[PDB]
Amino acid sequence: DIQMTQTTSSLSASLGDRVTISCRASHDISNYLNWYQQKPDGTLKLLIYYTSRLHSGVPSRFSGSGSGTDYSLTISNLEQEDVATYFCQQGNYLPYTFGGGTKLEIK
Amino acid sequence: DIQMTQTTSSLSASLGDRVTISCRASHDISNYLNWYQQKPDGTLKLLIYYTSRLHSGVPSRFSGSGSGTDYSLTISNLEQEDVATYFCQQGNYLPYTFGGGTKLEIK
Amino acid sequence: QVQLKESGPGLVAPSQSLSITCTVSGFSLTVYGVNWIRQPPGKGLEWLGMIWGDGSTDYNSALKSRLSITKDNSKSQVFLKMNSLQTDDTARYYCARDRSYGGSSAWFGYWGQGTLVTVSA
Amino acid sequence: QVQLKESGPGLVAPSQSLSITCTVSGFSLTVYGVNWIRQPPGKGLEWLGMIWGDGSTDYNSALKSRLSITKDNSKSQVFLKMNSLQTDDTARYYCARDRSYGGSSAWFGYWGQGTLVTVSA
Amino acid sequence: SHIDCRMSPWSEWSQCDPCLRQMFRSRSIEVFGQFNGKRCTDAVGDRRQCVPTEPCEDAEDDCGNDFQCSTGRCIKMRLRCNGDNDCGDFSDEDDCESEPRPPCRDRVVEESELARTAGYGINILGMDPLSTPFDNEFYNGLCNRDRDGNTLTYYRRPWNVASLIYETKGEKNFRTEHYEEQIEASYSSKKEKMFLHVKGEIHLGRFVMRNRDVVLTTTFVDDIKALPTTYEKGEYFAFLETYGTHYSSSGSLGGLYELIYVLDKASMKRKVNITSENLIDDVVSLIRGGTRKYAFELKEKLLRGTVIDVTDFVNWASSINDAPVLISQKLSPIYNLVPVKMKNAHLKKQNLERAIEDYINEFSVRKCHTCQNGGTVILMDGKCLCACPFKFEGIACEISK
Amino acid sequence: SHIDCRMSPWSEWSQCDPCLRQMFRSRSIEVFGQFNGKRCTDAVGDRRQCVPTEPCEDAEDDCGNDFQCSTGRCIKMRLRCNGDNDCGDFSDEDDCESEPRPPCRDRVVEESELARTAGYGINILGMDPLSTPFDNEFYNGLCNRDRDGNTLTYYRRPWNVASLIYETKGEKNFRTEHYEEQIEASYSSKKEKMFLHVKGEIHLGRFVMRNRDVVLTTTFVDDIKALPTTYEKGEYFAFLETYGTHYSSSGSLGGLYELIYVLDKASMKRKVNITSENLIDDVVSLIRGGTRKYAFELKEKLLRGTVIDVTDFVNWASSINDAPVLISQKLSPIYNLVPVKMKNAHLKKQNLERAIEDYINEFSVRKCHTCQNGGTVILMDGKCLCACPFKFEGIACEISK
Amino acid sequence: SHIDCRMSPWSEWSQCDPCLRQMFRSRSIEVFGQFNGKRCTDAVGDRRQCVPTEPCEDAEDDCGNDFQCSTGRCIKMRLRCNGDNDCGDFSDEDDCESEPRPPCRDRVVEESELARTAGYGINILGMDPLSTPFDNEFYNGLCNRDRDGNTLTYYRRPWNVASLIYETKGEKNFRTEHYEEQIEASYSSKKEKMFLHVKGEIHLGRFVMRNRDVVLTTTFVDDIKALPTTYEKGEYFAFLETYGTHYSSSGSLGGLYELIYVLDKASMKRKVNITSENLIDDVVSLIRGGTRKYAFELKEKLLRGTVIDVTDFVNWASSINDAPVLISQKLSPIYNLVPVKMKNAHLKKQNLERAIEDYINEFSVRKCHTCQNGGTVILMDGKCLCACPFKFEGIACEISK
Ligand SMILES: *[C@@H]1O[C@H](CO)[C@@H](O)[C@H](O)[C@H]1NC(C)=O
Ligand SMILES: *[C@@H]1O[C@H](CO)[C@@H](O)[C@H](O)[C@H]1NC(C)=O
Ligand SMILES: *[C@@H]1O[C@H](CO)[C@@H](O)[C@H](O)[C@H]1NC(C)=O
Ligand SMILES: [Ca+2]
Ligand SMILES: [Ca+2]
Ligand SMILES: [Ca+2]
Repeated sequence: DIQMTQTTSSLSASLGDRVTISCRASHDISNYLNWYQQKPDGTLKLLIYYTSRLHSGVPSRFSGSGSGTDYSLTISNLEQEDVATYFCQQGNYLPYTFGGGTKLEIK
Repeated sequence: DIQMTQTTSSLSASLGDRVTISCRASHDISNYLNWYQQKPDGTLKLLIYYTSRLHSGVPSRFSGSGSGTDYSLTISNLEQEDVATYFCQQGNYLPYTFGGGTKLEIK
Repeated sequence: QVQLKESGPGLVAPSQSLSITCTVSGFSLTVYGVNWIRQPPGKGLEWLGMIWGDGSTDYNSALKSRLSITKDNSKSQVFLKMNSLQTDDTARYYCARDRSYGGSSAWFGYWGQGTLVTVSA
Repeated sequence: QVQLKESGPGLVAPSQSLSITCTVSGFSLTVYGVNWIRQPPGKGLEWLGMIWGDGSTDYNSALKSRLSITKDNSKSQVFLKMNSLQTDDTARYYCARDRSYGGSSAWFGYWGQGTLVTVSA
Repeated sequence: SHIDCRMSPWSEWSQCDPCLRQMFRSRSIEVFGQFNGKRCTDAVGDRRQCVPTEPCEDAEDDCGNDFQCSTGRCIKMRLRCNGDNDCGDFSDEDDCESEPRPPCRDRVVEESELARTAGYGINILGMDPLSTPFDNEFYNGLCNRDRDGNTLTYYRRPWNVASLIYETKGEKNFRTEHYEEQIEASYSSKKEKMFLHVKGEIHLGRFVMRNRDVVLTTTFVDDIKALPTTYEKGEYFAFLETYGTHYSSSGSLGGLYELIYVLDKASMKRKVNITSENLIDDVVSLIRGGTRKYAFELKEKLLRGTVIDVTDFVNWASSINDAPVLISQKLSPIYNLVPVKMKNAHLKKQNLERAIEDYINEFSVRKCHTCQNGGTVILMDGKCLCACPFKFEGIACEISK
Repeated sequence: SHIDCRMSPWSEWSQCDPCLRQMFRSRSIEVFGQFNGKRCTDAVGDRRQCVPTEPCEDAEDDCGNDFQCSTGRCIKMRLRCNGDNDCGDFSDEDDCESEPRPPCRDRVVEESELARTAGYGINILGMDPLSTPFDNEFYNGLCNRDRDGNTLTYYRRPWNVASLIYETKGEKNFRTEHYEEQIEASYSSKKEKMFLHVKGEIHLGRFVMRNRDVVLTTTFVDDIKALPTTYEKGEYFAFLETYGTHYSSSGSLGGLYELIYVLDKASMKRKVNITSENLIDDVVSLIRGGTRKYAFELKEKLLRGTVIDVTDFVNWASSINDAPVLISQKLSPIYNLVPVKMKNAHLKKQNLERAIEDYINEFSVRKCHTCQNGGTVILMDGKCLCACPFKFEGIACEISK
Repeated sequence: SHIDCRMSPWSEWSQCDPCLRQMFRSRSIEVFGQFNGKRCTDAVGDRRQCVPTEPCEDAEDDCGNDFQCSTGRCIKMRLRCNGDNDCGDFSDEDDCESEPRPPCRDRVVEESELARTAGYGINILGMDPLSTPFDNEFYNGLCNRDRDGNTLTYYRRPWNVASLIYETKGEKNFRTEHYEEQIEASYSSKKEKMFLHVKGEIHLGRFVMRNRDVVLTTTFVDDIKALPTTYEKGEYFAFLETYGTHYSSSGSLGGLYELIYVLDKASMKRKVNITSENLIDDVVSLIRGGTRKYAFELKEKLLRGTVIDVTDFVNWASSINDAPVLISQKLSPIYNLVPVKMKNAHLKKQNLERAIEDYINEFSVRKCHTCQNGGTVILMDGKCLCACPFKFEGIACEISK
């Protein structure tokens, strides 16, 4: 029942530029955060778990870190493949709650 | 019956200002005080218990202090989601008694 | 996931009993106590009574002879019975959980939703 | 390789029951569990429940009364049944996998394709 | 035949505990192995980790005007700097401003080792002493003492002990019986029986513990606090195994010994000359306490029955002073020691009572299948066994010879 | 068969005590375990924390013109600075300005260890002595002394003891009996019995305590002051267990010993020669007081029954000086010591009296089930048991052989 | 007739483990070798490297606020720098800023060798003790101690040990029986049997381990973590052979000895003078524990059956202190020690329970064919064999003489 909040819902950037996505929690989840990527046609994929580790099969450019109630995800060298929607999730208390989602386009 | 008095029935301030609400007890309650927040349509929520302890799920803007007989609840960096009436209740001798209630407004 | 729901008659005669039900969720009543609190309009709160997880009941000094609290831990339901009502009993009735199993200095962490009961005059 | 499919009936009446059978392959179900997630259109994800490796299960409090999940590891598929239907219950339904058979903080590793269900008369 | 252990089906899982983050279930035992059967494994509980729904928010009253030790125990402010350790880890002596004030005020005393272990925890089944749950290094700023006659030395008395008297006394006993029957008429018959019993006790001291306002060691309070709120049989059974079910509120100390000897004879002559001669002997000796040198020599001398000197008896009685044992107890239930000022203390006490009652009900010899020819049933590590008399030498006391 | 321990249902909770912040309830015991039954747990109380309605206003009147010790005990101003400790922790000796004035005026006196521990509390069931409730280090500015002839030393007398007489005296008793009956007519029969009893006592001194204006230790006054005002069986039973029910207003000190011998014989002849011969012996020895070297030597020398030298008697006699025991008592109730100047002291006295009567009523041998064939019933730690004569060796004294 | 070992066909291959990169299969044994047959090789498992389908992704929750040892073991921050090793390799002591703070704080304690090996692992078949799974060098920042009466030295007590009591006690026993029947009518008959039994024990101490929050060595935890997630009979059997099936939660230490003597005579004469004389002797001795000089001498003296002096018994009792054994046990299942905070720990517990059932069910003498004329069957390394009585000396106990 932890309420996950993401400030922004849209962002625009050019190729070769870095951006950052922030997600904030109500309670303290003890570094239990995950980041997903929902490209069109409903393909969902796991990017980052435990707020710092990188899933096998994810490009190394993706990076994210944080502690307490504030976490961030950093996208460096933005490429047209990374045009999708990124959510956050907590796992420390039941039931698991997702995020609002930020649309990242190229403009 | 312990009588607790909240002198300021109303208070008006602006965003980003520090506000302090004072609640004074009759007897000596031995550091047993609690603060409740009531948004409109009758929602209640415990913020501070034991006169300095944040309840789980409460942001860090709220903080309390005081000892012996005089207590105060301090709100820092006021926002638009902090417009409510705050109560003080003791829990040392039954029956438990609540304060008058101070309604915070923004100008 | 701790939550409480309340159900009331809504309309009672100026000399007719009450029957209020506060069902709990997310926890068992065997290791927690429940308090009843009412808020008259234009005024502050008022603590009315309490029942322990054990089965013991505490009541406020003024309404001792009128109140009655009952528990059914099988169905996780709490009852309130008040008799010989007056016109001043019109308030918003909450039920809130106790700090512990009962018998100590307490704070009410989790509240209900609120039920208004009006006594016809 | 790990792959999942959902099948499904697609369209149902606004008062009947839904039934979805998620078929997994590439991992035995005895040592893993499968979750269920729905995404309302133009909205974020929402968790519904999970079935453990040994047959235990957990449900969401929001819709716990009208939800059921069944498993059959010999046939390697998981069933989902909801008794009641409303126009709000229109979303895309996924089946996922945890890092273990259950009982610890989890991150959903491999995702299924997910089918669209619309309910109307 | 042979009887194998059989165990009951599991119960239902509990809900997730917000603080332990575990769930529990339990089962029961029906039959112990007997007659070269399989003994029971005694795994009567189970645990599995879960994900709680609510955060663990646990709070207890602060000391207030009292000092807060670094181990969590509240002590009085006047004990901030003196000659004794009260927090249990010398947490209060590390901030002594000036002018230490010992409570005894230059008096010469000694720390008695006899009183440092008083209050042994005792399992109701087997009566095995365990480590004491009390903390006897706490003095509460007093200089209570008492004198020992043999050494003219004053021993300081801890807080929890309410009485400690050094006394000299001894006991002895020697009972013998002899019966003899002779029947003849040819025909003949002769009978002879003889019983012996020697037993003696040596007493060293006696202590009385307190009831209200006790101070327990930190580890005991930590293990009490870890108990689940609801009733789980496995966890409370484990606590009762670790710490026993009752504790010695008072007792005596010293040493003792025993000797039991039984003689049997029989005969019968007929006249076809049929003559039979039956002889059955059994000697038992025991000894507890003292030093490992004199005691075993005295034990071996007692077994022969030859006349021996008093000097070895005196040597052993004198050596009892350095290695005493526990000869008498007065059991009191373990749930009386639960601290009053604690979250849900009464629920813990009720559950501990129920768990003691269930522990007594289980592991009971009464469930063992009866033996034959008046044999005695003994329970030993979840396996029933029969003890047979002189004439019968069977496994189930069925072979007569 | 077998009887298990059974207890009565619980009573109703009382109101919350405004100072203790507790409520109490109690139950009773109906039957003790007997014949391999379950012994009683003796849980006759219950307590649980509550919330008071009114704040606890607890106070006692201050000394006034008297000095106020740090422990609360009022002493006179003339005792502010002298040669003795009256506060119990040398609270009055910390401000001696100048010109000390010892009370005994340089005379050579010694602290008597005999009178330093006088006034033992005695439990009525079992007669086990406990620690004295009085504080025997208070002298009230007096130098009363007394002479011991053996050492020609003068020993100071504390305030609480009203008499201290050192005296030497000895006693003895030696009774033997012998019977022999012979009946024959064929027929024959021979019977014979023999009884021994030796006992002698050594007296060292005798003391008498005071009645009016006595001084008790701080801890006893604090334990009294924490008692609930109303009548709660559990808490007052705990007080009785901690401090006993009576205290010795006068007594003696020294040592004693005993020796008890029983012989029994029988025969019966018929004529088919049927002959029977039964021989039964029983010897008991006991000794209390003295030093653990000579005492146990004499205990052993007594058993063999040979004639011994007087030197060991003299050696034990001279060593009795260093470890005396309590041979004779004269009990007084403990509620007579409740201070007059205390809140609701009379109610505490009434409650203590009723609780002592109730404690006598329970734990009584009268509820134990009777034995068979003239057995003797003894209650020991909540479990009735039977004692059998020489002829019967059954558990219930019913098997004859 | 001779019987050879035969084993069942292989099972079906398992799937490929993503991290172990191996697959497993197993079989079963049908008959053990008997009567000069082929013994079983007891090869019940098989494995082979494979290629996984998914990458090996294994991670566990970090310590968090607690310190991370170099071996992975999470310990509290307060134990970072003191006088003791907690990480197991002094990994926390290499960053001591200054002023190390021992927990004992100038007390004199010694490392007890008796309590350093407490908690031996025990295989249920054959009752052979193994190495202890526990780590008894971890003290958790406490200085609990205890005194040994014989040496008057205080020994420190490890964290895992919940009881440590030094006590002196011993036992002895001597039972002998003799029967003799003579029947005659010419004709003759003689029967005679003689049985002896001598056994004694020496006690040295007793220990009790813990149940909740125990600390194990890293090797046990790593051997646990290498198990397959699913159920593979071979791997769990190998684990159970390596670490046994049970662990000693409580036991005693000391030494003991025994002696058994059986004598038989027979005669039967008829008159054609037919005369027969059968004579049977049996002498057995045993001795465990102590030092190899006094103990062997005592075993040699005792075997002759001559009366020996007490000094050898005393010397051997003294040497028992330097080489003890495990005389009493209390077995608990091995799966109770699986740490809770681990991936699929409950699966490992269930699988180890099933594996112990399978391990007990197999390797059982119940599959061995019965012997003849009351023979006793013993299993030895996959080869059944028969034990025969006095009169019969055949391989299968079939030759009568
Ligand atoms: C108990 O066991 C002993 C051991 O031999 C036996 O002699 C006795 O008859 C059994 N039963 C009783 C009631 O003592
Ligand atoms: C009481 O028990 C003793 C046991 O020694 C016995 O001698 C006596 O006869 C019994 N009965 C009475 C009335 O003393
Ligand atoms: C068991 O084996 C022993 C081996 O010495 C043998 O004496 C005995 O006869 C066998 N059978 C039985 C029933 O004890
Ligand atoms: Ca101190
Ligand atoms: Ca003075
Ligand atoms: Ca360290």
